Amino acid sequence: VSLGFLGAAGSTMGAASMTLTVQARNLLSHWGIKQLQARVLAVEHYLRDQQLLGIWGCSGKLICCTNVPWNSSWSNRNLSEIWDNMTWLQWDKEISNYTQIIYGLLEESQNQQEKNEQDLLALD
Amino acid sequence: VSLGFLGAAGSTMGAASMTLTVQARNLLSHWGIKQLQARVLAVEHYLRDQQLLGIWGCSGKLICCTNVPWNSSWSNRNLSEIWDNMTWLQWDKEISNYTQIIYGLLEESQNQQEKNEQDLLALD
Amino acid sequence: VSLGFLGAAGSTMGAASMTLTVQARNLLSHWGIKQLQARVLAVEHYLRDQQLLGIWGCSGKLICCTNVPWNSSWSNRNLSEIWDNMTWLQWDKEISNYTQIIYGLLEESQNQQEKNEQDLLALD
Amino acid sequence: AENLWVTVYYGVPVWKDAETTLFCASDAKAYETEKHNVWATHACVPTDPNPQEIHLENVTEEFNMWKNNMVEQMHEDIISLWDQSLKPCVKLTPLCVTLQCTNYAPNLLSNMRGELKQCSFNMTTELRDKKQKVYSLFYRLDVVQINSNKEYRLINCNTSAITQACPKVSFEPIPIHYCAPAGFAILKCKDKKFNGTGPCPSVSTVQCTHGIKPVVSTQLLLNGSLAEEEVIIRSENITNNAKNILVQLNTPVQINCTRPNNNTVKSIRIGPGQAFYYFGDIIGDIRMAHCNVSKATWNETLGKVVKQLRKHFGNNTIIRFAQSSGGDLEVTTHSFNCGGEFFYCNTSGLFNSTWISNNDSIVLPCRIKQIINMWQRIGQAMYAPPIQGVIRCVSNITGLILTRDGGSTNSTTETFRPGGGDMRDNWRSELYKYKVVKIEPLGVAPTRCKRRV
Amino acid sequence: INCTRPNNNTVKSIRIGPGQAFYYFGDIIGDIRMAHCNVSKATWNETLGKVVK
Ligand SMILES: *[C@@H]1O[C@H](CO)[C@@H](O[C@@H]2O[C@H](CO)[C@@H](O[C@@H]3O[C@H](CO[C@H]4O[C@H](CO)[C@@H](O)[C@H](O)[C@@H]4O)[C@@H](O)[C@H](O[C@H]4O[C@H](CO)[C@@H](O)[C@H](O)[C@@H]4O)[C@@H]3O)[C@H](O)[C@H]2NC(C)=O)[C@H](O)[C@H]1NC(C)=O
Ligand SMILES: *[C@@H]1O[C@H](CO)[C@@H](O[C@@H]2O[C@H](CO)[C@@H](O[C@@H]3O[C@H](CO)[C@@H](O)[C@H](O)[C@@H]3O)[C@H](O)[C@H]2NC(C)=O)[C@H](O)[C@H]1NC(C)=O
Ligand SMILES: *[C@@H]1O[C@H](CO)[C@@H](O[C@@H]2O[C@H](CO)[C@@H](O[C@@H]3O[C@H](CO)[C@@H](O)[C@H](O)[C@@H]3O)[C@H](O)[C@H]2NC(C)=O)[C@H](O)[C@H]1NC(C)=O
Ligand SMILES: *[C@@H]1O[C@H](CO)[C@@H](O[C@@H]2O[C@H](CO)[C@@H](O)[C@H](O)[C@H]2NC(C)=O)[C@H](O)[C@H]1NC(C)=O
Ligand SMILES: *[C@@H]1O[C@H](CO)[C@@H](O[C@@H]2O[C@H](CO)[C@@H](O)[C@H](O)[C@H]2NC(C)=O)[C@H](O)[C@H]1NC(C)=O
Ligand SMILES: *[C@@H]1O[C@H](CO)[C@@H](O[C@@H]2O[C@H](CO)[C@@H](O)[C@H](O)[C@H]2NC(C)=O)[C@H](O)[C@H]1NC(C)=O
Ligand SMILES: *[C@@H]1O[C@H](CO)[C@@H](O[C@@H]2O[C@H](CO)[C@@H](O)[C@H](O)[C@H]2NC(C)=O)[C@H](O)[C@H]1NC(C)=O
Ligand SMILES: *[C@@H]1O[C@H](CO)[C@@H](O[C@@H]2O[C@H](CO)[C@@H](O)[C@H](O)[C@H]2NC(C)=O)[C@H](O)[C@H]1NC(C)=O
Ligand SMILES: *[C@@H]1O[C@H](CO)[C@@H](O)[C@H](O)[C@H]1NC(C)=O
Ligand SMILES: *[C@@H]1O[C@H](CO)[C@@H](O)[C@H](O)[C@H]1NC(C)=O
Ligand SMILES: *[C@@H]1O[C@H](CO)[C@@H](O)[C@H](O)[C@H]1NC(C)=O
Ligand SMILES: *[C@@H]1O[C@H](CO)[C@@H](O)[C@H](O)[C@H]1NC(C)=O
Ligand SMILES: *[C@@H]1O[C@H](CO)[C@@H](O)[C@H](O)[C@H]1NC(C)=O
Ligand SMILES: *[C@@H]1O[C@H](CO)[C@@H](O)[C@H](O)[C@H]1NC(C)=O
Ligand SMILES: *[C@@H]1O[C@H](CO)[C@@H](O)[C@H](O)[C@H]1NC(C)=O
Ligand SMILES: *[C@@H]1O[C@H](CO)[C@@H](O)[C@H](O)[C@H]1NC(C)=O
Ligand SMILES: *[C@@H]1O[C@H](CO)[C@@H](O)[C@H](O)[C@H]1NC(C)=O
Ligand SMILES: *[C@@H]1O[C@H](CO)[C@@H](O)[C@H](O)[C@H]1NC(C)=O
Ligand SMILES: *[C@@H]1O[C@H](CO)[C@@H](O)[C@H](O)[C@H]1NC(C)=O
Ligand SMILES: *[C@@H]1O[C@H](CO)[C@@H](O)[C@H](O)[C@H]1NC(C)=O
Ligand SMILES: *[C@@H]1O[C@H](CO)[C@@H](O)[C@H](O)[C@H]1NC(C)=O
Ligand SMILES: *[C@@H]1O[C@H](CO)[C@@H](O)[C@H](O)[C@H]1NC(C)=O
Ligand SMILES: *[C@@H]1O[C@H](CO)[C@@H](O)[C@H](O)[C@H]1NC(C)=O
Ligand SMILES: *[C@@H]1O[C@H](CO)[C@@H](O)[C@H](O)[C@H]1NC(C)=O
Ligand SMILES: *[C@@H]1O[C@H](CO)[C@@H](O)[C@H](O)[C@H]1NC(C)=O
Ligand SMILES: *[C@@H]1O[C@H](CO)[C@@H](O)[C@H](O)[C@H]1NC(C)=O
Ligand SMILES: *[C@@H]1O[C@H](CO)[C@@H](O)[C@H](O)[C@H]1NC(C)=O
Ligand SMILES: *[C@@H]1O[C@H](CO)[C@@H](O)[C@H](O)[C@H]1NC(C)=O
Repeated sequence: VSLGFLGAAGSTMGAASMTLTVQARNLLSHWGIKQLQARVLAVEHYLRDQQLLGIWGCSGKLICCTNVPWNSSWSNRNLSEIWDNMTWLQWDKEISNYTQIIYGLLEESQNQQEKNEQDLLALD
Repeated sequence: VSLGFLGAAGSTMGAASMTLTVQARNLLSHWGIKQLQARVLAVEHYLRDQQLLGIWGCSGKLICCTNVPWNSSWSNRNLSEIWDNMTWLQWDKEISNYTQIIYGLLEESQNQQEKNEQDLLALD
Repeated sequence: VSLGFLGAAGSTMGAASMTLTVQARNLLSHWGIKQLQARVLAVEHYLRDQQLLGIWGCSGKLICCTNVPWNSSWSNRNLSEIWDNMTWLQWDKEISNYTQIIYGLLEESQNQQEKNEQDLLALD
Repeated sequence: AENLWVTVYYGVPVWKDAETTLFCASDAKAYETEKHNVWATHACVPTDPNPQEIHLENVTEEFNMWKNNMVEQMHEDIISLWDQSLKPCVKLTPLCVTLQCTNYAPNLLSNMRGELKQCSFNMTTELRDKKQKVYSLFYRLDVVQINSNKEYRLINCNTSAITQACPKVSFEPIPIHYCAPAGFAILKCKDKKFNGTGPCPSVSTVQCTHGIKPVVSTQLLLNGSLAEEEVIIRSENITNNAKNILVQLNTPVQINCTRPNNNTVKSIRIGPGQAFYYFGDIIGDIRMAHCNVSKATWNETLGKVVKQLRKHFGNNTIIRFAQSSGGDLEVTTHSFNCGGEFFYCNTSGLFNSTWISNNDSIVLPCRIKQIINMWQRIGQAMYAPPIQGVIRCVSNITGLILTRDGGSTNSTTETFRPGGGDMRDNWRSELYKYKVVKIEPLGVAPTRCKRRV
Repeated sequence: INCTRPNNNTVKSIRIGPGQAFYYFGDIIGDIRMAHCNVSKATWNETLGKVVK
């Protein structure tokens, strides 16, 4: 059954992780100027992270992997209970003072090395 | 020779199918507000189906295949004459009361299964 | 060290070629109408060449190769010194009366043939 | 193999110039104090704490002022800013009615033996069938007669309408930054000496420049941004007298300007709902408005500028200064704003010197008006109400404008005098090192190798 | 078609004030012929015979 928009946000990971399409299917769904300010704002937030996803070697892939390993000074919780006993609202506040180190180290790890090796493996 | 914009729309499939680039090359080509309402409308229609194409496992590929087979209750015409004796204007009115079943069944067929198997084949 | 935005524009190719991410990271970073004319202009220039990149078989790949060879009537300088003794400001004025022949011949060389052979190699 | 193929790159720095629109952004505190209302800096997308600046390397560029599109963009919006701040506050047509009067009595008992004109007329009340008698004051620079007590009129009721100033809005300038949208860049080069045009060795880019305070002044730039360690001259076509002369300096000099007579006000009602303010009565002595200046420093910087100015006019020639010529007053005097009023100072006590090639205070007189034909426009005019209290303002003199004379060939020891009367060049004085440009990310070049199918 | 006005004018301008320059009819000098239009006769017959067919 289709649970709907923002459905299992109180649930755990594996329930919420399997249904991710509907967040995109609702994402872009005198009194003329204030309406027009909304549509230019809505197109701005969508188009911003889109290329910020696209710079990370993931163009339209909703779920994708990468190359950089995990520095264990970030978290210490090993594998199982983080997929089984927390929520994303619990997760995102917990790792908040890391993301600026994450995003910059993410992008150059693939899309400097993995294109230069691509320019050297497709070379010969 | 370049036939031009909306060129072979009266022709058949195989003539029209081979030239598809020019529809994209023309797609985004007091009296300030009404001009400005046009450009925000033009960017809205283009950006809408773009991600709706991108959710279907086809990011920038103009022509792409997929996984789901054809339910033969949809059409009965087998292969040859539909590529040889109809137009797209003839085609699109003929299959109109199907598309809502098509689009939803299309997207989860790849981009639920084909990413989860991707998360299991790249697993081991 | 991070050289910064528009950093090595006076330098040579190989220094400038290795750092290309920061040009994208800065690319989208009564008095309400004239501000609003700016944001609709900024979204227009970005979205224009984006699909013009996307039509060339390169969706989100920052650096990508292609199929068409080089007609030697364009330049005569062989390989080494063009990567070693000129700037992009020197380069772009030098090849200016070519680009309309370049772009059209580029796009049909891949994305007519390389999809039709794709529709014939994935056929059998 | 030894054939070469092509590849495509995205986002490589090149630029070719163009022009687009701009926007403004400046706040740190000024909306919180605000005096409840200010001339219209109201939302303006408040600025960033730490601006960005990247030094560049191995780059030259041609630079030309006098052709920048940005100065007309600062010209057009302030005009549209000024009237829009002035329009929805209250109109007055019915004031310019006939009137008769003579001067005030201790006008002859002062240093200022001039013009006060204690005056009176009939004015409509809130009710349409009632008139009333008033008594007020007006300077002779705001009244003129028709050709018995010879009846008078306001200066240009014969040309256009008059609208009074809105009582709570301030006129004091707030620094403003001007910032370019995405896909664009602003270039400034940071050389110390910069003689107007030509190439510049060391450049840099910033999204948006330092603050500019849009002061409205003639013949002397005040609260302007200061130069570097050495005085400079700027022009178009020296030894062709049609244009003007701009000079910027390094040592700022003080100026103090006051208005002694605090001269309390009254207010009646035109009605319905037109609270008109007018000049009341004065109590105390009368001293006309004036300004002081440090004498020896003014000698020092004038001796400083004449050593720099000589290089563009030979070696053994003689330079003499003179006062303004004439015509309208608005090119002659030094006009400016202070505290919401407009002074007109004669400045003849400065440019009175010759120069041979080998603790005192100058008191200059000043006068005030109450009707302004600002921005050289004819078709509207504004009325300013007087303000109580004693006003007093200090500023830095930074930048004077100059104009040559006629004469003959390079022998007869040419002279100078101030003037100008325009406002665009004052913004050209402080936007000298900026220009717009557009990036272009798309590029294409041949590589060595091939592509997998 | 040709259409003219023979009796041109001279005009005057009075000020309503403040700043309302009103314009109005001055005086006329010369003969008086009212406004009219000429038209080619036989062609007008020809197209009217054309349209009725
Ligand atoms: C060039 O640059 C100079 C340097 O800043 C400017 O000179 C200043 O101009 C401002 C604008 O008028 C002056 O501000 C005025 O200050 C007077 C003194 O106020 C002091 O004391 C009060 C307490 O009584 C404090 O609250 C205040 O912060 C000051 O410390 C005031 O009398 C004036 O008050 C008026 O405005 C306020 C608020 O709107 C009202 O409450 C008053 O009733 C009255 O309406 C005014 O605030 C300032 O003193 C000037 N000097 C300096 C050193 O800053 C020039 O204006 C500028 N431009 C030009 C063209 O020269
Ligand atoms: C001063 O104004 C002009 C316009 O920008 C520039 O210089 C002047 O141009 C005129 C017109 O070309 C010159 O006249 C010339 O005279 C010779 C006679 O020898 C004649 O053969 C030419 O055909 C032409 O008519 C004039 O000499 C020249 N200079 C001056 C001083 O008027 C110049 O850009 C401006 N600035 C300066 C500093 O001169
Ligand atoms: C439209 O048709 C009328 C005819 O109905 C034309 O009017 C004719 O115009 C000419 C030119 O002005 C007149 O001739 C003039 O006669 C005087 C007499 O002294 C002479 O001095 C002038 O030099 C000139 O020859 C003519 O009398 C007049 N006829 C009539 C019946 O009005 C008219 O010109 C046509 N065209 C337009 C644009 O009106
Ligand atoms: C409107 O009033 C002004 C008052 O300034 C008139 O200007 C005067 O014009 C006469 C014409 O010779 C001069 O002699 C006076 O010297 C001018 N006055 C001043 C104070 O200089 C002006 O003519 C009037 N009319 C218009 C249409 O502006
Ligand atoms: C601005 O100053 C520069 C710096 O000196 C001047 O450039 C050179 O000046 C010397 C002075 O003898 C000349 O010999 C050179 O020919 C100049 N270099 C050039 C023109 O490339 C420049 O002339 C000054 N320009 C102005 C307008 O004052
Ligand atoms: C500007 O200079 C004048 C001097 O001309 C100063 O005026 C003096 O002020 C004091 C203060 O009461 C008087 O005792 C003197 O008699 C004044 N001198 C004259 C000649 O009138 C004035 O104070 C200076 N400063 C300002 C801000 O105006
Ligand atoms: C500025 O002050 C000077 C100094 O008096 C004034 O110059 C006078 O002008 C009149 C009229 O031309 C002459 O008769 C006087 O001889 C001049 N005085 C001197 C000392 O030469 C000048 O008019 C004033 N300017 C303004 C705009 O008021
Ligand atoms: C109709 O137009 C004519 C144009 O010639 C006007 O006549 C001229 O008016 C000027 C005014 O300065 C005189 O100098 C000419 O001598 C006139 N030319 C003539 C009379 O042939 C004529 O005034 C206009 N008609 C009216 C009614 O004003
Ligand atoms: C709600 O929370 C309880 C807590 O264990 C859980 O068992 C249950 O499955 C949750 N239900 C939904 C619909 O999220
Ligand atoms: C993890 O990050 C810290 C800095 O907080 C660094 O010192 C350490 O070397 C990093 N470890 C790895 C394995 O990257
Ligand atoms: C880590 O492994 C231990 C094994 O003893 C387990 O008890 C614990 O729950 C695990 N932690 C997480 C976050 O899964
Ligand atoms: C964590 O984030 C909060 C957000 O306000 C910040 O105030 C705090 O300093 C951060 N702690 C760090 C960076 O150690
Ligand atoms: C085709 O669709 C019908 C519903 O209209 C369904 O009953 C049938 O099972 C479908 N067949 C296949 C092969 O999917
Ligand atoms: C289906 O195949 C038959 C073979 O007899 C052919 O006659 C018919 O045209 C085909 N239909 C289509 C739609 O190609
Ligand atoms: C087919 O589409 C039309 C469109 O108006 C609709 O009215 C009709 O009911 C549809 N038929 C179906 C769903 O069987
Ligand atoms: C190169 O271009 C010219 C036209 O300018 C053409 O005649 C020639 O055949 C081309 N050569 C190749 C190898 O494509
Ligand atoms: C071409 O090769 C020759 C080899 O002699 C070399 O001297 C020259 O620099 C090369 N040209 C370029 C553009 O690299
Ligand atoms: C090269 O480009 C310039 C750009 O203005 C153009 O004027 C010129 O004709 C071009 N030369 C060619 C196409 O040979
Ligand atoms: C600037 O030019 C010099 C001169 O060849 C060069 O050696 C240097 O690498 C260039 N680039 C810099 C300083 O980034
Ligand atoms: C005001 O109106 C009265 C009414 O008669 C008249 O006597 C008087 O002279 C007028 N005064 C002025 C200054 O117009
Ligand atoms: C001038 O200022 C004094 C300061 O106390 C004030 O009392 C007086 O009313 C003011 N006005 C005059 C003297 O007209
Ligand atoms: C101007 O007034 C200020 C006020 O503090 C004073 O310090 C300065 O000395 C004065 N300058 C002159 C020239 O009077
Ligand atoms: C300025 O000072 C110099 C001395 O450096 C003196 O010769 C000259 O007369 C002075 N001029 C004035 C106007 O004070
Ligand atoms: C004029 O005097 C200055 C002062 O030393 C000198 O540098 C310059 O060379 C002189 N002008 C000429 C043409 O010699
Ligand atoms: C101008 O200079 C002359 C000569 O020094 C002097 O007599 C005259 O008083 C001066 N005028 C002014 C207004 O300073
Ligand atoms: C006037 O110049 C002095 C010199 O440093 C400076 O401190 C002061 O801030 C300047 N005045 C203004 C209003 O900027
Ligand atoms: C109308 O006037 C024009 C003016 O050149 C003339 O050529 C034409 O013959 C006239 N037509 C008639 C019908 O008078
Ligand atoms: C029009 O011309 C026809 C000749 O074709 C003639 O018979 C008829 O009487 C004319 N009518 C008029 C109104 O001139």
